[PDB]
Amino acid sequence: AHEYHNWLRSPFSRYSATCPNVLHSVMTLAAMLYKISPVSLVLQTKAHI
Amino acid sequence: THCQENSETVALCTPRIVIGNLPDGLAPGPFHELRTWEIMEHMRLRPPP
Repeated sequence: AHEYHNWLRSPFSRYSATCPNVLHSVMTLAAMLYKISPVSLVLQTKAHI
Repeated sequence: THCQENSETVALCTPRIVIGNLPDGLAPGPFHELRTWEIMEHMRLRPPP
């Protein structure tokens, strides 16, 4: 039950509870795993995402 | 409402347990259908299966 130390927390389960069972929901679950590292900020920002 | 009893006329009050019990002039059928569409959009069932 150690939520605070898990990787995937409450927003993920709340999202997958309601989301329609289609391809884009899978893709956006994948996009929800983009990291919060500063190097990831450089890489995402240079991609203009 | 007013009601009859054994040699008596009495007043009766009871609760409207569900919202559907409101008179249709005060909450009509099209309104209930639209409110249902609202709840369905809330649960992401906007186009239902």
